[PDB]
Amino acid sequence: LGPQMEALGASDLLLSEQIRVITEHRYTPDRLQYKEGMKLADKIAAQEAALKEELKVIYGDNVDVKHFQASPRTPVQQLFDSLKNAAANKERAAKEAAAAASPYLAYAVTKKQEVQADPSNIPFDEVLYPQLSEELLELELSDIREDEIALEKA
Amino acid sequence: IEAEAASILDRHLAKPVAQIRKEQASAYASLLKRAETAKGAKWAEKYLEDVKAVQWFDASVAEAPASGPKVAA
Amino acid sequence: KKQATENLMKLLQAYKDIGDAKSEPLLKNHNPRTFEDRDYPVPDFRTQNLKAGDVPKFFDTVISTRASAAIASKDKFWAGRKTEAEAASAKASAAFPRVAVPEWKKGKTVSIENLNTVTDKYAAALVPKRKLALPVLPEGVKKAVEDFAASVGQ
Amino acid sequence: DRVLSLPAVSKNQVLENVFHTAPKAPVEHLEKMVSANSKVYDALNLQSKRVLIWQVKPALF
Repeated sequence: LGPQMEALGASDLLLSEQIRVITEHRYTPDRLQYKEGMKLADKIAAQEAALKEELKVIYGDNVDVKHFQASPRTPVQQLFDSLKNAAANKERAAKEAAAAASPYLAYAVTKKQEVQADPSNIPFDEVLYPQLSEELLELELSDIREDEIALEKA
Repeated sequence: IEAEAASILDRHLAKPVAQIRKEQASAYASLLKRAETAKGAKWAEKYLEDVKAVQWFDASVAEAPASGPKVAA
Repeated sequence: KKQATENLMKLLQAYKDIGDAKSEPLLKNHNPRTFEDRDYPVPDFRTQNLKAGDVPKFFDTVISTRASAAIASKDKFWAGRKTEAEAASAKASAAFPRVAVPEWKKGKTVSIENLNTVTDKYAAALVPKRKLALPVLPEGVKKAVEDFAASVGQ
Repeated sequence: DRVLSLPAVSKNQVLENVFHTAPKAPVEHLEKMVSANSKVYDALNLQSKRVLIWQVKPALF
């Protein structure tokens, strides 16, 4: 089994670079599923980079994306690390609205910040679209069920 | 002149902003280099004095925008 | 261009209307797994006269043909849905709010008391239409409970 | 032929037929229209520093 000895999310590697070695192990490069697995690894790597960009605002640049991909931040942790950086946001926004080119841009800076500082305004896709996030959950639970259907047939 | 200005504006309003800015900056820089090329001529130094006077107009409106340019009185 | 964008908004409202007439899931019709025939006759590889290295290419053509048929059936569904919504977007309302731009007259000027109102209309659309009321702790309650613990001595 | 019992449409094809277009951010409208209404402010305010009222209706001194 080799790389397949550990689960898809429960390795130490990132999910994209683990999907790469799983696909390299299960399939030979002349396959169709090898190509589709490498394309899926590119998609998951795009998701990892889009998570690192929206996570380095809080936790610095070297952020260890595997902890927040294995277990994403609960809403109370998103709130508690918004408020971890609220004072620097307020001081930086006051420094920007002081050095704005015009009072229009100064009011735009303070309005966009006082909307972007209230932690209730973080758009949670589960609160906004609950029956969409349920289908987003079933989008992975369905293919896990397809794997379990194959293993129950075997 | 109304038809020419409307045609010129409606040709200009179809461009993106970066094309407009680089086209106008290139036209300004070429027409300014044409006046800084020929020296000793009277028209070129009057041209550059007029460019300095437009810069003065912008500066004196910048220092008092609700009253206008500073006129000596 | 304004009429085309308004027709596109009428079309998107008609899509949401006749998609919520059927009350279907959101991701279901974009997922091409749901347009896949899982009761397929599944061609047996022992009749197709394969040599040693010829069986994975047979498996790849069967899988790719079934995936191509699923994607083509998804496209046929979306062409039917587009026809059903383009035929019902013509009979619609088209009473949309306008884009908040600053009100500038012909020879007059624009005031900052209206440009600020326009940015208020911008940042009032940054707050989500349904949000978690994540409570930031107010300072007046925080100092009160800290001193209430200080009177106990903790 | 256990692979032919699996769903033939890949997970990659699901992720590219579901997340097909990059979604429009909510802050893009604020950033773009505020960057343009900054020019609306700067040209047409009477208190803007580089206002266009003295270039258009020049003066009468």
